[PDB]
Amino acid sequence: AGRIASFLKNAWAKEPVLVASFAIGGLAIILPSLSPYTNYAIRINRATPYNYPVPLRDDGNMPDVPSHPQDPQGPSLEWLKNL
Amino acid sequence: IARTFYDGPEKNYEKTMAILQIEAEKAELRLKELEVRRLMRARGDGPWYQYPTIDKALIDHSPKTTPDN
Ligand SMILES: CCCCCCCCCCCCCCCCC[C@@H](O)O[C@H](CO[C@H](O)CCCCCCCCCCCCCCC)COP(=O)(O)OCC[N+](C)(C)C
Ligand SMILES: CCCCCCCC/C=C\CCCCCCCC(=O)O[C@H](COC(=O)CCCCCCC/C=C/CCCCCCCC)COP(=O)(O)OCCN
Repeated sequence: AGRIASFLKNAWAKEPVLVASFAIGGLAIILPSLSPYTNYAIRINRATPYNYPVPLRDDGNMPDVPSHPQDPQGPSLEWLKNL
Repeated sequence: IARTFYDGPEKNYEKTMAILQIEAEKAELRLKELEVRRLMRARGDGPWYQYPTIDKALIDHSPKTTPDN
């Protein structure tokens, strides 16, 4: 507790560049795992339609697939507009 | 001497018969195995000499961004 205190004191006095570098690196490593928005970034990446959405052949047993884009079934991007 | 140190001729006789049967079976088995190896290496239909091909489980059967694969 007091060993590391004087150690960080001497480091801030002699090598502030290395101190700032290790602080920034450690923050970059640990902060992304505590964030509620990392999942938002994954979802944003998943919602980007790079290729054509190929339709499915209706067999009468697909209650949760839309038959027109403006039908209520399927994924919604409403969460994204309010983001 | 014959009573104390040796046996009758039938023992050696029939032991020889057993030995001969074992050896002749081993000989025909060796020849048959050579023939089976020749056929399995030439035809590739046997369990032996199976050379790997590509696992069909690696193929991706999903729509491929263009209709003609
Ligand atoms: C009567 C007087 C005039 C005639 C003399 C006759 C001469 C005969 C004596 C010579 C001895 C023969 C030489 C031994 C060779 C035989 C070895 C072997 O074949 O014998 C085994 C049998 O073992 C015998 O005991 C042989 C042992 C002989 C060892 C000789 C050692 C002598 C050294 C002398 C030391 C004396 C004291 C020293 C003082 C310092 C057989 O094994 P086994 O699994 O049964 O086979 C199955 C047969 N069955 C079914 C009948 C049982
Ligand atoms: C977990 C984070 C990892 C990712 C971030 C880091 C990425 C890049 C930064 C690291 C680059 C490599 C650093 C190499 C270290 C070299 C050490 C060294 O030998 O240099 C010392 C100088 O540095 C030292 O004193 C040795 C180490 C002392 C401590 C240095 C920093 C250690 C960590 C400090 C901060 C701890 C974490 C941050 C907390 C901030 C407070 C909230 C000697 O200086 P000279 O150039 O030889 O001088 C010649 C003339 N006399």
